Amino acid sequence: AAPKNRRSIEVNRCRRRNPQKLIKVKNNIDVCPECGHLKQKHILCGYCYEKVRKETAEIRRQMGKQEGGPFRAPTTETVVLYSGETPSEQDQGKRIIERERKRPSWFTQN
Amino acid sequence: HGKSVTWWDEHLSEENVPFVKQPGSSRVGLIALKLGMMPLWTKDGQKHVVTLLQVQDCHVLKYTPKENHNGRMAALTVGGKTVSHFHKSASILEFYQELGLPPKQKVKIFNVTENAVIKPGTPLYAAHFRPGQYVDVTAKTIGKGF
Amino acid sequence: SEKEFVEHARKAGLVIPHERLERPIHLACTAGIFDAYVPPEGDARISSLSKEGLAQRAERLKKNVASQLSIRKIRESDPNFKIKDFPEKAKDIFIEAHLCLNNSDHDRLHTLVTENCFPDMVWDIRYKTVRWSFVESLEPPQVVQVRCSSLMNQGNIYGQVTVRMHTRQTLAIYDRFGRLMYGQEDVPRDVLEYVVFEKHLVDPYGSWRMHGKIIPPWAPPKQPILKTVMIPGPQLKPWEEFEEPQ
Amino acid sequence: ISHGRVFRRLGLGPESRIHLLQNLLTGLVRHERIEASWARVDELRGYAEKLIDYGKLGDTNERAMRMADFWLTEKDLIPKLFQVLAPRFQGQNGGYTRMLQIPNRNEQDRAKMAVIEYKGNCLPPLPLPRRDSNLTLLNQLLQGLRQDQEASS
Amino acid sequence: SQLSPTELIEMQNDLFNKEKNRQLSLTPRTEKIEVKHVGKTDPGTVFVMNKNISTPYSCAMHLSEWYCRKSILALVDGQPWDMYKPLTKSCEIKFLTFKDDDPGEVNKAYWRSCAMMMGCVIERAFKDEYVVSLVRAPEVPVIAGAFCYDVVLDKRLDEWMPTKENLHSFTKDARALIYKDLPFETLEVEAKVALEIFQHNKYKLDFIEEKASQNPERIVKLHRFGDFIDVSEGPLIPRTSICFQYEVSAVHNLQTQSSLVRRFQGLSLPVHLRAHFTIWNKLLERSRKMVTEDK
Amino acid sequence: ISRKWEKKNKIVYPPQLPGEPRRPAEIYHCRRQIKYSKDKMWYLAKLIRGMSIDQALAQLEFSDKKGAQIIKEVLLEAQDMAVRDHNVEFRSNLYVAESTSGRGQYLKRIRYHGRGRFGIMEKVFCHYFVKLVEGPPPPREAPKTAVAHAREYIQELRNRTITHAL
Ligand SMILES: [Mg+2]
Ligand SMILES: [Mg+2]
Ligand SMILES: [Mg+2]
Ligand SMILES: [Mg+2]
Ligand SMILES: [Mg+2]
Ligand SMILES: [Zn+2]
Repeated sequence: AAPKNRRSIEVNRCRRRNPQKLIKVKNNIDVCPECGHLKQKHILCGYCYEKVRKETAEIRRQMGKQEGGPFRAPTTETVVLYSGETPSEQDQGKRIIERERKRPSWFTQN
Repeated sequence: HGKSVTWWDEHLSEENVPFVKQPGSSRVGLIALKLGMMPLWTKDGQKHVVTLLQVQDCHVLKYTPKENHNGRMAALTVGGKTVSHFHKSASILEFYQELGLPPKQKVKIFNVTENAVIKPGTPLYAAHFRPGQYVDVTAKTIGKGF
Repeated sequence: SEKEFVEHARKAGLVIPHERLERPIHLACTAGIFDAYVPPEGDARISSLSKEGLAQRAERLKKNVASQLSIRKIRESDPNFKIKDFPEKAKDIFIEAHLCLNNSDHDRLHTLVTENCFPDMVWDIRYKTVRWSFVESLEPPQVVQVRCSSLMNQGNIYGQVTVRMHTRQTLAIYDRFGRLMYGQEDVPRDVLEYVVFEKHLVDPYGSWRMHGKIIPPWAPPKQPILKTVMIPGPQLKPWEEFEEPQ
Repeated sequence: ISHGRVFRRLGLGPESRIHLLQNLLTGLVRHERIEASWARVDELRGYAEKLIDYGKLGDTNERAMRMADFWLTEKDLIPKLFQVLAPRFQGQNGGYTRMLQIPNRNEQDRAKMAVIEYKGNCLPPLPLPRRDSNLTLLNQLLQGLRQDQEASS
Repeated sequence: SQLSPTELIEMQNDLFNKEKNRQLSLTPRTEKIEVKHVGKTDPGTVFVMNKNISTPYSCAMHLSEWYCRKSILALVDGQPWDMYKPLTKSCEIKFLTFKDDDPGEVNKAYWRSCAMMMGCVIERAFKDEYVVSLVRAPEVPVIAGAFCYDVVLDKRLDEWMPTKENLHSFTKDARALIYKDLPFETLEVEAKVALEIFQHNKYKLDFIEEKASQNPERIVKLHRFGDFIDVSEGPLIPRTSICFQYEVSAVHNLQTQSSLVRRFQGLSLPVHLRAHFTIWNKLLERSRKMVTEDK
Repeated sequence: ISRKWEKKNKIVYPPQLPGEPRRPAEIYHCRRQIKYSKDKMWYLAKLIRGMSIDQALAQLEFSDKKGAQIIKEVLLEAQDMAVRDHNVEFRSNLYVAESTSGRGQYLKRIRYHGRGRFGIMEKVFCHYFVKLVEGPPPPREAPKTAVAHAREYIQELRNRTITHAL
């Protein structure tokens, strides 16, 4: 179908400035207690998850460095230690992931 | 003041969440829960189908007089099954706090003659209906959308 | 349909066009100051004594060898030059340059101060409004020292006279929105400067110009600003942890 | 009408949906923590929960062996499951996995993201939403009520 | 003496502005003090404040409005200060909200703030023909259900007991006090000046004597919001509008051989930590009971 | 083209006499030739009108539009301009007084349809303008109460005169 008359700018303003087509405000914005950045209340902090993701990428790269095959997987459990740490007696019998940087404040020993 | 939104489970800690968790007259009708369907058989051999309506929590809530509601018959307010305190509205919890009962799901109005009035806050049971009678059933049907 | 945008402005400097100038750039004044005068550290206490400081400045005037050689070079290049009448001209050039800075007239300031001096006194202050007044001079100015160097590429001689002045000034800097920013108008604050002046000697016109401004290393700090200032810390990428030095 | 439907439409059909969720489950078993779209991870959570229950049935169970053979498409992960994941999950009944909502992707799609992981993995912990401490005002005021209730019994 | 309630408030207001102008004239020049930020979120930030003019609220305005809305107390070294109390020396600063793992000082400051607020309600909610003598704000910790203020009332008033309508009237003009926005101001006042401020109220003069006995410099802390001047040791909250829910729960009698005091007890909850209606009613049911802790 | 928003920052007012109220700062900033669309840009400009700069950046952080990042960068650089080049202490004490979007220079292309036909395809470029004023944000106007409506309508009746009278 073809339009019969040109829509005027008054009707166009009424259509395009109507509150259902406007961007609604978000009231769930909160400050992160750890880093002081911004996050939503039901969503993890992007800054903290970027830290966790980069450390996870470093761990995964260094454990892929130790194993030279794509089809070889560990039979036993994996533990990770940083510089200046030794494997515990309960951690023996598990494969060892050594990293040169110091252990983070957020990451515990366990 | 750009006040942020809040709920009941925001500021509560794990030690306190289970602490918080711990001839021409007409009769009064009921609010029940449709459980399911069953077969039934009669002594002449025929088979009918019965729908199961379970009353769980039925209480009369408030009484509206004859001259203030319709001018012919008074109004009795009946609530349904019991729901949570935290997801209802402030005025609803205030009026149920004055009434004395936990929050109900659905609230309905019954047209009742003045000789059948019931004092508010009174529970009701399925023995309100006797075996062998005819009833009218009102509900929101199965919504099939657009 | 086939049409594209133009005018993407960029500044690209290369060695070849800067070498291929048919006419070299002529600098009317040199860039750096040749030697920085180191004053005795008790000059805040000798300045309150009349006969000690004047005679001691005169003794450093008359006992220096290279300074007197440069002064002899200045009289030999240009006659009718006097050391004694020079501090009056230096004080008048200082007063007129600061008054032209008050009036925001740039052509008279081009005649007075030099190319190295001009952006340092224009760059931050031009978007602001200032009112400067000269009220007193507690001590008459001292010609501290005179230097020259002969650039043999063209035979150019630049005569620099470092002059010390103890000056009473009333300085106010106003914001472009009109509000007061730096200092009051009615306070006669005592200040000391070691201003180096310069004159090109080969130039037949060769106006006496203000070259540089020297503050003593032990000088008192300037008056505090009215506006409150935050210095933020280092911006941190996520896989870098903060370290606190001691 | 979508009444009583628990499986959402994904991929190019039911077979493509099963194959994509198989790929996601293989990646989750191999790496113990993966991020994807919210709906795919939400569908993946039930498969990852029942895969641990099938691994609990033992190495000698033929039905579980063929289930793991089909679902774990990389063949090294079946000994990895039966000798890592099943012995590690013994006590708890259904608390195998964690699902969290990641913020939107920095690509132009702005899709809604979720991360899925197993308990006890050898990875740095995610920034979990921590509750308020018990020294907070409302918690202390409610501990006062708890103390008066304990004093009333 | 013959002093109307308008003229007496005018008298403490005039003397407070005089003493404030004396402290303003005590600092002739603006001096730059270097404050380090030792907060966990933003370390290494260097602030350059004015001596005895700039406040930690003005410090937080340099960072963000998030710190201005959330921050309630400020630790300079190991001692908490008010958010509007001016800084004195070059130091290090940290901010505490309700949200932090150790919010105890903030909870105490909020608690004493509501005690002073209820004092403001009571000392203006009665007739001029009777006399209202405010005693003090006894510090019971947050584990109790209600904050309490001790009031000495008239000798002919001791018979009747205030009812639910009176308590909701106290709640109503308390919320009217919340609705208008008044900052909290803190000033260090010499003991004889505090005696001149408090004038007739002998319990207040005794409280100033007791608090100045513990300090060798004979100083006390005076806090002012709106037009009421009240004494409280330690810090308070910055703003009036931090309170969301306020209620004057219950009153109680306490008799000594020399005096009969009324203990006014109430419950409040902030904008940050507002609770559900049911939780608020349970806490209000708790707060009706007696609270007895002085030492 | 026209460039006046950049020129508006060069206006120097005369100094204020003592005793006068302190004049608030006004910071004019703009960014030209943004790839985003004019009306879609206008929606984001309408979102942040009258809000303070911190909550404006808070909303534009989590807005999913492409121009949200552009206005976020513009607001940060405008705040940076305000904190150094102007004498604005309390960098969080700014609000967005005026934010609007104009249209830039458009490029024409051919959009092919079929049956040998074609349509002209308009490459859309837009400008963004922002004005930051030092001071607290103005309070949002409440709707008129029934007392206010009664006051105006009784005043309207009291302003009645007898028409075509003498
Ligand atoms: Mg439906
Ligand atoms: Mg699809
Ligand atoms: Mg063709
Ligand atoms: Mg056309
Ligand atoms: Mg077109
Ligand atoms: Zn974070």
